[PDB]
Amino acid sequence: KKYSIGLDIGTNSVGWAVITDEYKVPSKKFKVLGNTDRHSIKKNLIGALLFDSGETAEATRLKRTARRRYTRRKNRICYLQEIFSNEMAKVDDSFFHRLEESFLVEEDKKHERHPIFGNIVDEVAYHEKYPTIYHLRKKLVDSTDKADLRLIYLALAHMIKFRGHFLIEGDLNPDNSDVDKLFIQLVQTYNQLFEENPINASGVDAKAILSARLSKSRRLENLIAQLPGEKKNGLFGNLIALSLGLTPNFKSNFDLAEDAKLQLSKDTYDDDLDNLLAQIDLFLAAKNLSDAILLSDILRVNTEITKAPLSASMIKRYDEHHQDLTLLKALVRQQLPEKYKEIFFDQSKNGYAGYIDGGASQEEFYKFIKPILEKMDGTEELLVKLNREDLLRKQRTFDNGSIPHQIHLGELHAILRRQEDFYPFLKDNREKIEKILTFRIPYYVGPLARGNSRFAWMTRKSEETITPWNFEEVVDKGASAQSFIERMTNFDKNLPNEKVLPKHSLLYEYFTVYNELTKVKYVTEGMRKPAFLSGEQKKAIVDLLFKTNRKVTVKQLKEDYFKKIECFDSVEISGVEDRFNASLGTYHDLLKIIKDKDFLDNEENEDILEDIVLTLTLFEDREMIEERLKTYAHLFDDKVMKQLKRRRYTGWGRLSRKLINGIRDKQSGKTILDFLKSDGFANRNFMQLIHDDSLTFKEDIQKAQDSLHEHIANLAGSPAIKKGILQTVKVVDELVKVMGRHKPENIVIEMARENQTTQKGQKNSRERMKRIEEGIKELGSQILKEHPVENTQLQNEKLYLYYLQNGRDMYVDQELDINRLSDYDVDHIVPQSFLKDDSIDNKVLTRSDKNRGKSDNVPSEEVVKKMKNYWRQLLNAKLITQRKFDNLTKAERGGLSELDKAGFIKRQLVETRQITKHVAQILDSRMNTKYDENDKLIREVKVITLKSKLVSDFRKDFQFYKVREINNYHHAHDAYLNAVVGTALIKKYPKLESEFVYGDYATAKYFFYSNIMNFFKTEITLANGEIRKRPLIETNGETGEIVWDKGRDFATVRKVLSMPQVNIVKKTEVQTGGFSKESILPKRNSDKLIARKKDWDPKKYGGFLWPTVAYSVLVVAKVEKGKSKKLKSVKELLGITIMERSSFEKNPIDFLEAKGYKEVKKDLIIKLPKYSLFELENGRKRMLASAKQLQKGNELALPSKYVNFLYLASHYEKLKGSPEDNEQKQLFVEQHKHYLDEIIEQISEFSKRVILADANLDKVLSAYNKHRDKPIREQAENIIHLFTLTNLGAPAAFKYFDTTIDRKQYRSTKEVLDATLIHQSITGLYETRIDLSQLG
RNA sequence: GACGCAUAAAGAUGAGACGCGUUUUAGAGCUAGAAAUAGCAAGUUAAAAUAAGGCUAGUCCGUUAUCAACUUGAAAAAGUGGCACCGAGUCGGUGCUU
DNA sequence: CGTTTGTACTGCAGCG
DNA sequence: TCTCATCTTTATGCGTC
DNA sequence: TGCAGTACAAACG
Ligand SMILES: [Mg+2]
Ligand SMILES: [Mg+2]
Ligand SMILES: [Mg+2]
Ligand SMILES: [Mg+2]
Repeated sequence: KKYSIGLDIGTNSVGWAVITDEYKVPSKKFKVLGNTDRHSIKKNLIGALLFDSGETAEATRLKRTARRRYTRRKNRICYLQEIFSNEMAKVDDSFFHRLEESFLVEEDKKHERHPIFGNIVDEVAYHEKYPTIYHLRKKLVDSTDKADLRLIYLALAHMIKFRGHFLIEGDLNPDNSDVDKLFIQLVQTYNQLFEENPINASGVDAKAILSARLSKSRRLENLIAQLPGEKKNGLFGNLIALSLGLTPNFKSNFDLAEDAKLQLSKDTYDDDLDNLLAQIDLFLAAKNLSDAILLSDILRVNTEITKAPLSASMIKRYDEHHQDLTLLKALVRQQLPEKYKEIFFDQSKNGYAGYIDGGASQEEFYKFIKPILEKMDGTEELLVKLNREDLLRKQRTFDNGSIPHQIHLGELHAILRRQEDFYPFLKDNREKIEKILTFRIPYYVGPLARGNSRFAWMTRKSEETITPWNFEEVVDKGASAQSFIERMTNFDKNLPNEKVLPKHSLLYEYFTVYNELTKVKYVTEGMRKPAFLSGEQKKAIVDLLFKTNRKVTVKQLKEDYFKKIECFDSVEISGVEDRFNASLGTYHDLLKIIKDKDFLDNEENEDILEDIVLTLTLFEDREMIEERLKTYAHLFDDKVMKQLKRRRYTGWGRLSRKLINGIRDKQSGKTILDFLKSDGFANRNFMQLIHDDSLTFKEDIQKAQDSLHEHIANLAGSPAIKKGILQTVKVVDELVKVMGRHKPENIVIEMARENQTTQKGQKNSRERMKRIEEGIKELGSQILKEHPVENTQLQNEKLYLYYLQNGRDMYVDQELDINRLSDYDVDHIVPQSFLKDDSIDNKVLTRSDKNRGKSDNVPSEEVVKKMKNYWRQLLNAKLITQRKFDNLTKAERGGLSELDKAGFIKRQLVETRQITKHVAQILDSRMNTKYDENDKLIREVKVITLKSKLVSDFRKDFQFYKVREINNYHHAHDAYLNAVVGTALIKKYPKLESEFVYGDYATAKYFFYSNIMNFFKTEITLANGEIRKRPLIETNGETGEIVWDKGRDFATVRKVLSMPQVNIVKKTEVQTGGFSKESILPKRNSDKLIARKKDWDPKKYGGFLWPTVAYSVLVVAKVEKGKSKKLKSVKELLGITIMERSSFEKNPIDFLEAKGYKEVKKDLIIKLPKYSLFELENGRKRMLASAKQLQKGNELALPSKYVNFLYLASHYEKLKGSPEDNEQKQLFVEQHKHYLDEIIEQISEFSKRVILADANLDKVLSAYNKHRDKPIREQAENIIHLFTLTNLGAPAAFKYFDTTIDRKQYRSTKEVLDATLIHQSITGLYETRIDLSQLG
C-alpha cells in the first residue's frame, strides 16, 4: 500500500517511476475517454516526460536593445530634420519627403524619383563630382564657398546616423592635432621650461615610431639614437608622460617640479598635474601630442593639412581602390583573359564581382585572389598591399569599429564653423546640432518610459517630453542612478525588509573579522586545554595588527601578538591554517587617505563613514560622488575630498545593517557585533547567536520572515529553470493524484552534486594569480616584474587574458598595451553564433579589427600557420589548456562541424543543478505541510537526495548498463534505479537517514560514500587482494528487518528493466518566438514571401521567407477548386503562423473564410499544437511537427541482453577494470557475436513495422553486409548509430562506416487525418482518444 | 541538509553605445546590332526599413516564461478517471466491482 | 488528354 | 564586439546550526 | 530540423 517516487531530472527531460516496498513497479488499468470503443488500458507506473529546453532571456534582450537603438536613431534623424525644416522650406520643399520615401519603386513614389536634387542632370553631376559621401564631407570641411543646403544636411545626417563609438572620454581634439611636427613645439617648450642648455637641435621625430607598432623598446631606442638628452626625464620621462604611462607604483625619475607619481592621460591626470601647476607649458602639450599620436594610430593620414582626417583616409582608400582596380583589370587582361569573366563578372564566386555586388567578404575575396596574384607576373606591390590588408578596400567595412565619436564631432564642428557665416540658423543652434550628435543616455538611467515599461526605473522632475537638450534638466539622475543599483541588490535573507550592506563596508568588515576570529583557539604548555580568546585579547589583536596590516598570517599572529604581548615561548594556533580569510581592507584604504586614524577609531562618526562607503558603492559618476559627498566638505581637507572621489567600490554583502548592529537582545542590550566583540567565556559566532534560543534574535528573525505559478513568478534568476521545476512538480502532483491521493513515504531526487578528494578540490580551486605565475616563470618573461598585479585585480577578465597571453596578441604578432585594453576585445574561438561556450578555454584577447574580420568562424588557417609555434609555446608553459589549443588550431582538423556542435554544453549542467536544487525544497514544502508545536515540521515525506555517482556506480557494478542512443526509456530506468537504491539505503541504514533526507543534519567524506554501497556487493576486493564474503540476505541491523535480498531483488530489478511498455510523453508545446527567419530574401514572383511592411508588396520589394507555424488547426470545410470551380468537401491541416496567430484567435471563422474556405463548421476546429500525437495501423505513432512534416513517434524496446552486450562491446579496451574482468567481458563479447545479427533483425522488423523507410533500410542492410567482417568493436560502435534510424523525434541523417544514409523527412500530413488522436496527460497515463475518421 | 567568510570554476538578469549585413531605390551604361547576343567600359557610396505592428502616445512597447483533454469558472484556479492476481513486443489475460 | 499531387534530393538558416 | 551593474549553481578551506 | 526549391512522375478530369 506504501510506495515511493523516483525522479531523474534533466534540462530537456524529467524521468519518473513509482515503486512499491518490494521494489516492484506497480501497474494499473486506466479509463480512456473519447468516442473510440476502447475503454481501458494497462500501463506501468513508470515513464518519462520530454520537452524542449527552456530558452534563456538573452536572445530576447539582444533584440530588445537593438529595437531601442533603432528607435532612438530614427529620432536623432528626425531631430536634425526638425532643425533644418524651416530653412529647407526655402530651397527645396519636398526634399525630406524624397529622402523618407526613397525605398519605394518609381511607380509608388509620389515625388520625383531622384532623391537629392530631383532632376537627372543635377543628380548624375553630383555623383560624378562627389563619388562618395566622404568626398562631400572633405569638401565641406575644406571649402569656404556657400554649399548647397541639401549637401550640408546630407553630411550632417550621415555624421549623426553613424557617429562612432563613445569609449574614449574627454575632448580628444583633431583640431589641435593631426600635424606630427608638434615634437618641435614640445622641444622649444622644453627650451623655455628647462634652462641648462636643453636640446633643441633634434633629430628624427615620432614618425619613425608611428610607422610601426608602438612599443617602449622601439620608442626608447629611437629616442636614444636620435636624442642624446641630458636628462632621462627630458628624453624619456617627459615624452612618455605625453604619450604613454609609467608602469611602477613607485615615484617617477628625478623631478623638475614635483616627484610624485606620473602616468598617462588618465581620468585623474588633471588632478595629477598638480605636480607641475602647483610648482612652476610642457604638460599642456600632453593632450595634443597624445591625441595626435593615437589618432595617427587610428587613421592612415598624416601628411595632408586637411582638418578632416577620417574623410581623408576614406578618400585615400577610394583613390587607391581606383588605381589598383584599373591596374588589376589591365593586368588580368594582358595575362589571363580566360579568368576575366570569372574574376570580374561571376558574382557567385569570390571574385571581384562577388566582392562588390555579391556577398563575399573581404577575407574570402583576398584568399580567392591571392593565388592568382602569386601566379601572375608584375603584382608585387599588390601582394604587399594584400599582406597589409589594403587591396581594394571598401569605404565602409567592419574595420570602422575603432573610430571614436570625437573625430566625427570635430568634422561636424569644422563644417558648422565654415557654414555659420552664410546661414544664421547654423550659428544659432550649433550647440543643438552638436548635442544631437554627442548625446547618449547614461547607462544608469535606462529607457525613458512613463510607467508603462517593466524595465524602466527612470524618475523625472517634470512631465516635459525629453529631448537631448533638456535631459539634464528633466531626468532626476541622482534618484535614477540610486534606483539603478537598488533595484537589483538582494534583500537580507533573514530580514526581508532590509537592503544588504556593501561588501567593502566597515560594519561588514568588523563583523567578518570578529566572526572569523572569535572562534580561534590557542593553547600553551602551561594550561590544560585549548580555549578561545578573551574579549580584551580580541580587542588587542584587532587594534594592534588587524588595523595595521592588510592581511594577517598565523606566523604574524604568533610572533607579533603572543611572543611580545602576554609573552609566551611558543603557542599553537588552531582554527586557521596559514592566513586569515578576513581583512579590514576598507579601513586600510581609508587609513591611506584619511591620515587621521583616530577619526576612523571614533564611534560617533560610524554613520558618516557608512554613508561615505554607501555613496562610493552606489554612485560611480564623478560629479555625482561630489554631489553626494559634498555635504562632508566641512569634515575634511579639499585634497582629501579629491582622493575620496577617486575610490570606487563595488559588490554587496549578504547581511544588513539592522541585523549586524541594529537589533538588540532585550535581556542584554547588545547587538550581534557587540556579542562577537565580547561574550565572556562562550564566544558564539553569528549563526550560534541567531540560533541560540535564550537570545531574542531568533524570535525577532522568525517574526520578521497566490499559487505555485505565482511563487515561480516570484522566484528570481534564470527563466529557463522555471520550465524544469514546474514540469517536475506537475508530474509528481499527477502521480499523487493517481495513487489514491496517498502521499509516498520516499521521494528520491537525483542531485548532480559530486564529491572530490581535497587535493583535487584545492587543485581545481587554486589561486588565479598562482596559475598565471607558474606559466610566466616557465616561459621566462619579465612581464610580472614590469607590471605588478594582485589576484583581486585579476578578476578583470581582460587583464586575466592579457596575462595568459603573456602580454602579446594571439592572432597577430603584435604586443598588447595594458593602458588601452578598451581598444581590444575578448574573442570567442568557437563563435557565439555557433556554440554557447564562455569558458576561459574559449576566450582570446586580440586586436579589434582581427576579431571582427574573423566573423562566425574558427581561426583562419593562415593564422594557424602563423601562430601554431606560439600556441605550442604557451601550451608547454601551460598557460593555455589542451582544450584551448584544440579550439585554436581547429582549422587544421576540418573546421566547423556537427561533431563540434553535438554534445553536452556546459550550461546544461548548471541548469540541472539549479532546477534540481529548487525542486528539492519546493517538493519538501509542498508535501510536508503538517507543522507542529513540539517540532516545527513533521517529516511526513522524506526527500532523499542521491548523488549521481552512487547510481552510476550501481549501474556499472550490477550490469544494468545505460546506453543513451538506443531509446528514450533510459530516463525512466534511471528514475527507477534511483528510487530502488535510495529506498534501499534508507531501509538498510536508518542511522544514516540524516545526511540524505533533505532537511536534517573532506577525503574522509569521499571515502565514507565509497563504502556505503558495499552491502549490495556479494564480495569486497581490496588492494591487498583480500576478499570479504557478505551474507546473501542483508538485514537492518538494530531493528533486524530484511532490506536487500541479492537473490530475488536483483531478479525483480532485471525484470523491470526488461519491461517493454513505458509511458513516454513529449510535451505539446505551442510554438512562440520570432515571426520568421530574419534573412531578407530578394524580390521574386511568388506569394511565399512575407511582406516586411504592410505597404511593400513582396513581389516588388522582397521579404522574409521561413515562417514558424504556431499551432496547426484541423478544419473541415468547402473549397472552390477545379477546371470548372466547384465546392468540394476537404479536411486538412492549416498552419497558423506566429505573425498571424492573434488575428486568427480574434475571429476564427472570419479568418478561415478569408483563407478561401467555405461552410466551416465552427465546432470541429481542433487546435493541434506542435508534437501532438496520432496513432495509426499496427500501432504506428506519428508526432505532428508543423502542418506539413510529421515526426517519428514510436520507441524501440530493445532487450537488456542486447543493450548490455552493445555497451560491453563498445568501450572495449577502456573498460577501466582489472585485466581479468576485461578478459572475461571480452570473451563474453566473443561468444555473443551473433547478437549483431540479432539486433539487425530487431531494427529491420521494427522499421518495417513503423518507420516505413524501405530505401534507407535497404541501404543500411547493404552497408551491414558489406561491413560484417570488420572488428567487433568497430561493428558495435557503428551499429549504435543505426538506432538514430528508429529514435524518437525528428527524422534524422546518420552514417554507418562510410555509407552515409540521409534524412527521410515524412512530408505528408494526410495520413494523420484519419488516425486516432491521443491527448495525453502530463504524465502519459490519462489519455483521451478522438477518432478522426468519423469526423467530416 | 542549511549559512557566514575566502579561493575557483562555470552561468545568469537588466541597461547604455558601436561596427556591419541584408532588401528596394538613386548612381543615364556604351557599341555592333532586326537581333536571338557578344564585345567593350563601369564597380567602392547614399537614402529608407531592420521582427508585421500596438495604444495608455512614451525618444514607450512587441521573440524569455506560462500552455493535454474534459466538467466548470471572465480567468487566475479547482474538480473528473474501480480493485486483486496471472502474464509480457509498446501492454494483454483472468477474477471481482461500481 | 492536363494538371498537380506525389517522392526525391538538395539546400538554407543575419553577425562581430 | 565595447562599457557599467547585479544575482545564481558548485568544489575545496576555516567556523557553526 | 522545418521549409524552400527544383525535378519528375503518377493520377485523376
Ligand atoms: Mg540524465
Ligand atoms: Mg518557451
Ligand atoms: Mg568573434
Ligand atoms: Mg556549502
